[PDB]
Amino acid sequence: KSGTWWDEHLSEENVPFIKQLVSDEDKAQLASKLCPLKDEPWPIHPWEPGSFRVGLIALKLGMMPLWTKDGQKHVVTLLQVQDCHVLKYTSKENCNGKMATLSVGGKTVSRFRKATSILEFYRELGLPPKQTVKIFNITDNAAIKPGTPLYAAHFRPGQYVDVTAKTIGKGFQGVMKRWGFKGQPATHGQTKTHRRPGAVATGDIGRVWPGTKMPGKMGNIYRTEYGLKVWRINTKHNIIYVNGSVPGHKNCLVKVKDSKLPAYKDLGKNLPFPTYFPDGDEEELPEDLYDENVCQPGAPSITFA
Amino acid sequence: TARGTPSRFLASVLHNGLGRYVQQLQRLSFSVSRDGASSRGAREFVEREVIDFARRNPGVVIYVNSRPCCVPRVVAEYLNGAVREESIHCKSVEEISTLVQKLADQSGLDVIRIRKPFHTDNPSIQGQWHPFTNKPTTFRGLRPREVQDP
Amino acid sequence: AAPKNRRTIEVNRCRRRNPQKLIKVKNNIDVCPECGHLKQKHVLCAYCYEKVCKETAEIRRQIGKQEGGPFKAPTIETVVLYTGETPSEQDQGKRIIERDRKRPSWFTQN
Amino acid sequence: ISHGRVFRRMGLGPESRIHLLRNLLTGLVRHERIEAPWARVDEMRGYAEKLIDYGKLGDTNERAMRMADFWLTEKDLIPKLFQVLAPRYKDQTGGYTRMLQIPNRSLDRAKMAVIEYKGNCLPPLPLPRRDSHLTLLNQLLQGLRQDLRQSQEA
Amino acid sequence: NTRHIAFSGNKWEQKVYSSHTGYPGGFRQVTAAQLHLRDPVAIVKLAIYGMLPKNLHRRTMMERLHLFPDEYIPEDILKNLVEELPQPRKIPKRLDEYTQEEIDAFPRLWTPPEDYRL
Amino acid sequence: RGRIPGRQWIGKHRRPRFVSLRAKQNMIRRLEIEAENHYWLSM
RNA sequence: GUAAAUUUAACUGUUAGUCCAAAGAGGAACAGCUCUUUGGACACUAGGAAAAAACCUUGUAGAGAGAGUAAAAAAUUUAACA
RNA sequence: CUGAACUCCUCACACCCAAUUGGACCAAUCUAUCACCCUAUAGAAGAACUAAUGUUAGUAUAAGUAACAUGAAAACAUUCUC
RNA sequence: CUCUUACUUUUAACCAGUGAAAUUGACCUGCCCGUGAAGAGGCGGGCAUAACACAGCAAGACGAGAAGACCCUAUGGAGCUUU
RNA sequence: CUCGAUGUUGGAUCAGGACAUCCCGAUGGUGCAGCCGCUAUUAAAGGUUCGUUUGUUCAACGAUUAAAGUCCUACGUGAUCUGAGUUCAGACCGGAGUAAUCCAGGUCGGUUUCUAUCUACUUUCAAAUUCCUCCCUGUACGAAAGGACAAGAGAAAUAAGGCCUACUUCACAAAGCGCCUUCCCCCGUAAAUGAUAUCAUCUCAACUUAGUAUUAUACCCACACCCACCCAAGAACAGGGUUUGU
Ligand SMILES: [K+]
Ligand SMILES: [K+]
Ligand SMILES: [K+]
Ligand SMILES: [K+]
Ligand SMILES: [K+]
Ligand SMILES: [K+]
Ligand SMILES: [K+]
Ligand SMILES: [K+]
Ligand SMILES: [Mg+2]
Ligand SMILES: [Mg+2]
Ligand SMILES: [Mg+2]
Ligand SMILES: [Mg+2]
Ligand SMILES: [Mg+2]
Ligand SMILES: [Mg+2]
Ligand SMILES: [Mg+2]
Ligand SMILES: [Mg+2]
Ligand SMILES: [Mg+2]
Ligand SMILES: [Mg+2]
Ligand SMILES: [Mg+2]
Ligand SMILES: [Mg+2]
Ligand SMILES: [Mg+2]
Ligand SMILES: [Mg+2]
Ligand SMILES: [Mg+2]
Ligand SMILES: [Mg+2]
Ligand SMILES: [Mg+2]
Ligand SMILES: [Mg+2]
Ligand SMILES: [Mg+2]
Ligand SMILES: [Mg+2]
Ligand SMILES: [Mg+2]
Ligand SMILES: [Mg+2]
Ligand SMILES: [Mg+2]
Ligand SMILES: [Mg+2]
Ligand SMILES: [Mg+2]
Ligand SMILES: [Mg+2]
Ligand SMILES: [Mg+2]
Ligand SMILES: [Mg+2]
Ligand SMILES: [Mg+2]
Ligand SMILES: [Mg+2]
Ligand SMILES: [Mg+2]
Ligand SMILES: [Mg+2]
Ligand SMILES: [Mg+2]
Ligand SMILES: [Mg+2]
Ligand SMILES: [Mg+2]
Ligand SMILES: [Mg+2]
Ligand SMILES: [Mg+2]
Ligand SMILES: [Mg+2]
Ligand SMILES: [Mg+2]
Ligand SMILES: [Mg+2]
Ligand SMILES: [Zn+2]
Repeated sequence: KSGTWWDEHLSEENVPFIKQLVSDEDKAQLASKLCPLKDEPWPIHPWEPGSFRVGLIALKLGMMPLWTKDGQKHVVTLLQVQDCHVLKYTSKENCNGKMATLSVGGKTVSRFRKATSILEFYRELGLPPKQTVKIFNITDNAAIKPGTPLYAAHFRPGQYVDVTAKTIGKGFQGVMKRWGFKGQPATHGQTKTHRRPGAVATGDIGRVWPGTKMPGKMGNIYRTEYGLKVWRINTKHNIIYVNGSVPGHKNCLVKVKDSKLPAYKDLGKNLPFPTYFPDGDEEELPEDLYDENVCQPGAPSITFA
Repeated sequence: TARGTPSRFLASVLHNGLGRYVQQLQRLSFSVSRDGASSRGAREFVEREVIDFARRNPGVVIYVNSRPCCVPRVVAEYLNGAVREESIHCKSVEEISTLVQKLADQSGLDVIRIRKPFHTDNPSIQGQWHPFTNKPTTFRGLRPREVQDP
Repeated sequence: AAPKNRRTIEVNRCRRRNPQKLIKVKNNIDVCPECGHLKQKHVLCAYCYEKVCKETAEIRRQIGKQEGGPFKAPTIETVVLYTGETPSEQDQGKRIIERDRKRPSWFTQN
Repeated sequence: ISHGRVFRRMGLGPESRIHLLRNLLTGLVRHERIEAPWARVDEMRGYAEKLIDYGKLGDTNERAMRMADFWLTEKDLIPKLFQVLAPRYKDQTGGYTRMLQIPNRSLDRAKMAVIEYKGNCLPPLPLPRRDSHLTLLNQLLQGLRQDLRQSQEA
Repeated sequence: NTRHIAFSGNKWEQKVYSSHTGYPGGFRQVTAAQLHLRDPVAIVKLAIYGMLPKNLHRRTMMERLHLFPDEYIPEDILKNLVEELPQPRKIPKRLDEYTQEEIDAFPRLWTPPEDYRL
Repeated sequence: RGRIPGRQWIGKHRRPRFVSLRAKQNMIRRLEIEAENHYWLSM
């Protein structure tokens, strides 16, 4: 009835052995999935208007500046795809939703810290457990066989993506920091009233309206940034350079999807469909893909002639 | 009030009155005082009334006990085992006669709220109503919107 | 602000006896193998720790008598020697603290 | 908000915090084992590790001598640091101290820890020991290990 | 067949269902026509809910109500059915549904002019 | 909305009361009784 | 047709009034306003008018797992033209 | 058709108005005489408390809340910090 | 101040010890409209609705506190002034 | 209704609501050429400035703006704040009175308590409004003067939501003064075909178009390792990591 953990009863000799054993199994399992197209892939249909393909899960490496050919400076966020695989596929009818969904998980984690039901799910899948699992709505033609890895080249420079992540958590906060309230004067007689809400309602109603802005927990919630341009792709390290900043702290997992904004509808005609298969790819992609307007690091210094 | 007290259903003792009527009062125990104004009416009841009352009720054994007491009492016991004690303190001879006659006529069941003013073990002769009592039957017992011989 | 009405014992029992207010059962208690007294898994046994502290204090009191004053920390290593023992080869050049008792079985000479 | 704030708020402010930690560190150098509130020992442990590194620079390094002069309030301990403690750890690159939680303090139920410099002459603490290799689970794993090593050599 | 209910008069345009989310500005008013296209069972459900007694049994009674917008009924629901209730409204026949016997039985009431273009 | 000023059934502005069908029939029923009373008091 | 009335004897409390209908006065043919007058109701019960002192029905007191009633529900839909 | 405490039905009947007024009973206490497991007839009177921001005492609620306290290590010798 | 931000101490929050005060008819203590001694958590019509802590907030409970000090009244007082 | 108390102006803070609309949208009429206007219908999503004197709400004035709307909410809101004014006890001036003392007068000064028991509420998860610039164009219009609309492109402000590469306050981090993202709709009328009424008639006639969204999709979605440790998670609790438990 007392709780236990994985190495509680292990001896000095067995702890290193177990760590090495489980570590090697994880690496071997990841290496066995590197050839999706030689392992009975599902049908690869052509892209059609109205088709929605799967997205990725990436990690927020940090922020970096790049310069366009006109000389403007744009700061970008580095998003690295780490151990991203398709986990589960649910048909349109069974999802209970308008479209079929594809579950994707990224970032490998320790098996010792996962639940039994989760562990046995990954055992039949033949993959190590993932820190985060996200559900992507897709069309029938875009279905991918579970266990297929996904890379950063799935996204190509010049397209727009939507990034969703949990924001930085600031805990319980006052109305000034949380809601941008003006507060009260510092001097001129103010008595213990500088950062207080003030009046929260009118006298007649005799109650506080639901949804009233009050002190409370701030941050640590899911937010989406829409219409972020993909400036550059690094195929060697699988890092998607995206315009602007994304929600959440660096080293957090983010959900990357094709942009939903109406202006960017039906721009996937030239994008990999259903995804990018590096093994299938006839000609290996260059280590860096650049948008036409980006100043590449080795390009000559800008001249306005 | 009804919610603040117990209740029972109307009933009888051993189906009394069905085959024959049996008086349920079984014993009466009087406790009078030779001296004492409280028992004046009880002493006069023992002189002229108790003897004639016993002649009419040969199935009730009456025990008259004369002893010093401030409150004379009559204790009635019934065949079902119920025991009832009623004070006759300062009651007139006529008042006591009425009380004693009432005790003779009671069954001995608890004098509490009776849920229904009637009782029956055979409430239905033609069959108690059920949801199908007045529903017609259909050919082959087919349900609404049911394809037969598919 | 003052209470508008007395709070009933019924309301108070709900607050006071909420499972959040109750003491939680500890599942990390175990028997110390050395001494048999109870201990928590992540905490040193109180019985064994006290035993070590009592011997540590006796040695420190002896160190005091040898130093015989404040600001007299030695510039050499120290060894504790018990009745019936003599300095080893690796105990030469070290301050010797002598204890008038037999070496405790749990205090292995190193 | 205290994201990435690595130091605790102690004592009466920043200066008092250093002085509180310095007294703890001075006691440790003299006695080589002390007990104090868990949080304070955890804070002081980092300084106790770095002090040895300064001691390893030697008594001729003027910067090391100034550091030791500040942190050791009892000047007889400065020779001990350079000539006793630092030579003892000559062959180690770190891990000079061990910190263990002890039962809560009686008076105020404060969480408590014992800290000591490894290699001292004091009676050894009842250190936690991992299960024997001869236990049922460990023997079953030894079999699995033996089996995996034999299959690799083949 | 709750999707095929019929209102008399202009109730499709005039009858309004009012709700409030509870937030400031949360008052919502939709016509029966708008509600019907959004939720094909809401109208019948709301009519029943308002007719049931306003007590704690009401929501229990609602669990025994099974509304389906079309003829499709789950097989389990179909197997337990006992009796179908007669439709309260008699559906009037369209002019194209009358048999020639019925048309012939109704007399011609007037004689149109032979030279009228019609 | 739809408030009646002050108290409902008094004062200048009042809640309108309408005459139902059965209220009319009730009055006519008693008018018939009194009409007959007139007759039997005439002789 | 009815059963009260006056007188004798001995006393207390009430003497800060509300709405409704009606006849008027004041105000502004305002007031849930103010002032008199005739009557009613209320300040006592029950039913009704949605909740309801003042509108309507109805009063004399208990029990009943009977019955006949009183007052008692709001109706209405519209512009052609020589 | 439904629908009152109106009316009828079986049995019973002093048993639904503030101030005020008339009347019938009565708890406990003491005294006279009875009674003698707690009474009777009378004579008396500090003779009856859901309410006076009542008086005294007990214990609740607010509440285990507001608030309050001991510089550090150590051999308890001593030393250190301020 | 535009327009606020960061840090330290206090308080704070959690653990341990000790342990008050005003307040309190009873409470099994929702929202909207309407009603009403005329501004309803408690009435009518609707809607909402498993139970139970901790931390915040100050719109309401015509919140607590002081038998309103303003105003009027009492054949109620007192101070001062005076032809 | 309230005097065994329902705290009295203006401001600060945060605002909820009505539309009888100040700006932005859509329309009919004009003594509407155009640009500006006037007037009415429809529209309450969004917005509706900063200063000088004054206690002021107002008012006047300065500079702007697409516009600086009207009202209700205990003349919203003091258990959130402010106390210049009004309206106690002191004092002066003019005036009244024999005096005490007084006057809608002016003037200087003058203590704003509460530890939250109950109700309510504490991330409406996420579609954006507006000005200006270039261009159309010196075109349509007009005697001339003057001078657009629609589409197209760019750049800003505000609002909402995020972030730290640089700059700045700063420095394992939090921030703005910095940077990044931001997507539907408005129903007033204007027109055909065509009856009652064999023309005509946009029709509370049957009907046809401008003319309409099941507002869209998006977000969220597994769970007895869990004693302990760490944490960009956090008041506690919860949450993430430990394959980083000498
Ligand atoms: K009225
Ligand atoms: K009525
Ligand atoms: K700062
Ligand atoms: K409040
Ligand atoms: K008052
Ligand atoms: K001023
Ligand atoms: K309450
Ligand atoms: K016409
Ligand atoms: Mg945080
Ligand atoms: Mg400020
Ligand atoms: Mg103050
Ligand atoms: Mg202040
Ligand atoms: Mg009213
Ligand atoms: Mg009089
Ligand atoms: Mg009046
Ligand atoms: Mg009836
Ligand atoms: Mg009667
Ligand atoms: Mg009677
Ligand atoms: Mg008696
Ligand atoms: Mg007596
Ligand atoms: Mg008395
Ligand atoms: Mg009492
Ligand atoms: Mg009292
Ligand atoms: Mg409290
Ligand atoms: Mg405190
Ligand atoms: Mg202190
Ligand atoms: Mg607090
Ligand atoms: Mg405490
Ligand atoms: Mg009170
Ligand atoms: Mg109300
Ligand atoms: Mg609370
Ligand atoms: Mg507060
Ligand atoms: Mg109340
Ligand atoms: Mg109050
Ligand atoms: Mg008073
Ligand atoms: Mg006098
Ligand atoms: Mg009061
Ligand atoms: Mg507003
Ligand atoms: Mg309008
Ligand atoms: Mg106000
Ligand atoms: Mg205050
Ligand atoms: Mg207030
Ligand atoms: Mg002032
Ligand atoms: Mg003067
Ligand atoms: Mg002043
Ligand atoms: Mg243009
Ligand atoms: Mg035409
Ligand atoms: Mg025609
Ligand atoms: Zn032990």
